[PDB]
Amino acid sequence: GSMSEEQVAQDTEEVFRSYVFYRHQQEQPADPEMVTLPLQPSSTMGQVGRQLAIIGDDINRRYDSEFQTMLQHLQPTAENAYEYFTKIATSLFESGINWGRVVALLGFGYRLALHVYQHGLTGFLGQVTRFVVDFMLHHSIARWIAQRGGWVAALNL
Amino acid sequence: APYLEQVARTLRKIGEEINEALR
Repeated sequence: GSMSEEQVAQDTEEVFRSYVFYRHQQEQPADPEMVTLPLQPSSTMGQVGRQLAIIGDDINRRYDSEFQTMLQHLQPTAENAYEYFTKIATSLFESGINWGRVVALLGFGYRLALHVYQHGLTGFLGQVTRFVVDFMLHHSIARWIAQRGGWVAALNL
Repeated sequence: APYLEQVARTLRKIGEEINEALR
């Protein structure tokens, strides 16, 4: 059978945390938690997170001004982040799941966590990690990923 | 309200572009 949704949830924690670290470095305050990963960065899921941050670099830089402006208006903090994350992610996936949208969610998690840290003065990366993992679990994305062979599929389209 | 849906629209646009880059 396919890998479990539970395995994908574990994998997602590693892909996200690796993605956040490597995305921050190529955009070069870093939240110090970002240097703590679930597993070594050379693990398979560590490598996937790194590659996804690389692949997205140019696209992300093109939307930076827009996104910064939008987050300045929303003012995410620890007190509203779950509501804002939930509403935004649900709208992202309303029409269906695809890889680009799944990777975009990692980028949203990055931006949300960095904003709450830089502007809201609160380290929130572990919490955003859980939001991302749990959203994928509960919205069929972990299962969709598992049925395509896991996160490695994103690099092999 | 209004800003949340605009972030979602921006992420959908990013998603489309990432789909193209991954393929």
